Amino acid sequence: MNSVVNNILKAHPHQTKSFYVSSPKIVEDLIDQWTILFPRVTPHYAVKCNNDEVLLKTMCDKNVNFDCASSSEIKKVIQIGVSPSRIIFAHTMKTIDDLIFAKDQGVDIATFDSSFELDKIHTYHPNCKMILRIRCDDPNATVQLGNKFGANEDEIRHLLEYAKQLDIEVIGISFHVGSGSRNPEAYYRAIKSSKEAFNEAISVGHKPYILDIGGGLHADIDLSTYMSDYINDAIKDFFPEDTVTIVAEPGRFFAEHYSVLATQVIGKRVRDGLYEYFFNESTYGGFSNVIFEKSVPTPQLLRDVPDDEEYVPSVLYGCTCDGVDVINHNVALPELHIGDWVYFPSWGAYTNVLTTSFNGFGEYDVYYI
Amino acid sequence: MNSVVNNILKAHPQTKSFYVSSPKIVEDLIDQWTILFPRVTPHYAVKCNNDEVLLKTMCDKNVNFDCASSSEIKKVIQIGVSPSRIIFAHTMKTIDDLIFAKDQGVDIATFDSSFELDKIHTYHPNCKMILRIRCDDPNATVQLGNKFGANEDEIRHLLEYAKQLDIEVIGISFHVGSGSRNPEAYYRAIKSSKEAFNEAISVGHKPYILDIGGGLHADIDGELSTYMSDYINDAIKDFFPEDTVTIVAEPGRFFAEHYSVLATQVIGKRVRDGLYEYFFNESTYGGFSNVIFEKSVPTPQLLRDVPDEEYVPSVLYGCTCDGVDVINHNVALPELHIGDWVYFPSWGAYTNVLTTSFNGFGEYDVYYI
Ligand SMILES: Cc1ncc(COP(=O)(O)O)c(CNCCCCNC(=N)N)c1O
Ligand SMILES: Cc1ncc(COP(=O)(O)O)c(CNCCCCNC(=N)N)c1O
Repeated sequence: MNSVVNNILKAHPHQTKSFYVSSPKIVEDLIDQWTILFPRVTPHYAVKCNNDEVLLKTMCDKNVNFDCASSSEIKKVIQIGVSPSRIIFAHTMKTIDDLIFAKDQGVDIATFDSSFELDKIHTYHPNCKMILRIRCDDPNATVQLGNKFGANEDEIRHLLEYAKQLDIEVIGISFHVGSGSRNPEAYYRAIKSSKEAFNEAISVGHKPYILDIGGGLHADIDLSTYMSDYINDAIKDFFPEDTVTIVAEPGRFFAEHYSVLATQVIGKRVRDGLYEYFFNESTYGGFSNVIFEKSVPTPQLLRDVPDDEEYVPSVLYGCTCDGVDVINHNVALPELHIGDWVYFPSWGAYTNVLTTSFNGFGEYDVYYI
Repeated sequence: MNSVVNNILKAHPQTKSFYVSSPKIVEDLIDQWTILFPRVTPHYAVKCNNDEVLLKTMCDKNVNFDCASSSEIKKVIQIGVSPSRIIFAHTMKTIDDLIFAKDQGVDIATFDSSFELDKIHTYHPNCKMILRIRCDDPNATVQLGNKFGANEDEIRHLLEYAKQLDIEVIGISFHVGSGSRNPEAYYRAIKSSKEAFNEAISVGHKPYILDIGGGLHADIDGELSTYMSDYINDAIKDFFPEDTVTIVAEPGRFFAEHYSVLATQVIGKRVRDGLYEYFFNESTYGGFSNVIFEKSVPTPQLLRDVPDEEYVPSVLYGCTCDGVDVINHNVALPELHIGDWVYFPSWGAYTNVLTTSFNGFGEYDVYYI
């Protein structure tokens, strides 16, 4: 990667904007790994994590399906050439106009966690196949989702009965333990709770057949099987039947390693032995994960330094006016100079999708390799 | 405002959330600025709200501009504003933005580092420089001191370095922090600015500008409070009484805050054990980033008329799949229904400028009144 980025810089000597270097082949290999790690689980890629059109086309061609959060994401996927039959509208709160659009296009599998959402379905998309999302938290997940989404255990039966009353077909149960989960027991407990909800749905008179284990998984490479082995044990313990279809909604598993982000030192200040640098990127650009996921990322220098190069205490600032916009508060690095380029590895998940134009910055290029 | 917004809805039988923006309000505030600060020329901080009608209103009312980047300079230049009315008030500017500023005739900028002076000498040697010193309001909403502004112990060195490079230092600036209600902070900052001003004279510069930065609110109770302006003017009298000194400021929120209201619709609802949870077609990743970055706890105004009606405990959620995305965790309101519109007053400062398209949301309209 150090070589590739350096070659891009030499081939494009007038490069000024920060730039993503994205590799479809990385994602292809990871899709193949998913197939091996989770042989029973059909991935519905969470478009919200990274909606890069080459990434989505790569997914499409590898027979990966899609989790869309809005009508805009549905449109993106359809424009790639994917059948709307391959989309789960996996957001429990959908606008009436988005529901009408989904019905029209052929997106007819969606999630819910409220009676009012069932009312909307009844009126606007009456034959949409529904998946009840239940709350099952991983308390150690990086981004918590439980307060806002998912039915509590005590309303499961009521919601299923209400769906039955409105002639709404409930076809399965989903959960999301939280974004950025490394807790295998959380998935085990979630899958157990899902079987209990599945059994309530059957009791009410539904004929469910889908388990949706949501997202949260990292592709941790040292590729580790701690998460997958235990998830598969839970699938075996609670959903052994070949009549059940299992799906997932991974975002970061595929998107994380898709891209690196290259950025240039544009300003510098050295005070009492502390080396402060300003980059043509920011927490309002590609680095929102510093704010929302507590990321503390270390860059790779593109300039070669000797093995014995002295590291100095460094502060990596974003380019905006704001004091909150600090990429890394403290990191030991070789001394950098205005004009040096660095890159941040594994910068494809919840990075480019969260860009703003705050302060008039936020621009970037994308190179595919 | 309630009838105005209802009128827009009746006139546009409208799906997206929308800003209702009033140039008159800003024109009136400009007239008030001239009364509150008769000696201070405002350079509006474009970053706060870059709406084109707002910028044109500023232009026509003889207000100047504080631009943070080349993109922002472009926005101002393209509406016919003389480059002489722009200060490039960012202490860390890319070489290519300086090149651009030089091309456009933007010939005044701030700095707080020796490396910045190196860049100026090489790329914009005619640029007149304003030294930004660090002077904090510890009670300001958004702190800036950590990241920007020269420390007291380096002021003389920085001025001597500019002199060695044949760079003209024409003044001193500070920013106590964004969202300041501490008059003492400004008094001390202006006192410190006069000390720096005298150091500049001692070194051989001929400074003539004091730039008091931004931070101020237009706090109204239909009369604007002078709690800040009176003491700022007192400090000006004490430390910069000379008519040979030009005083400027870089206000953002003072003019932008009250420029707009943001209307948004209830798109989802869930009532659980007496708690009323609502989902809106807006989010903290759309126009409500101030909930995250400024710890805003905004209360909406209902557009539907209610009888002098029981209030219930309500939670206002944003439309994204993130658990962080909560507009207001707890607010007492009359019961709302899917389809109800509400609006949020004084929603013009750091609101529309910070929109993302995360989850495929973030779209909005703008109506001018
Ligand atoms: C329904 C659904 N499916 C799949 C995923 C996928 O989760 P992942 O960890 O990528 O596999 C998510 C992500 N939940 C909001 C995550 C916000 C993260 N916000 C942020 N600013 N980084 C989701 O809501
Ligand atoms: C040089 C300069 N001038 C004027 C202003 C104007 O400040 P105001 O309070 O609007 O008058 C600012 C705002 N400082 C970064 C503001 C980040 C706020 N961030 C956020 N997420 N809201 C600034 O940096």
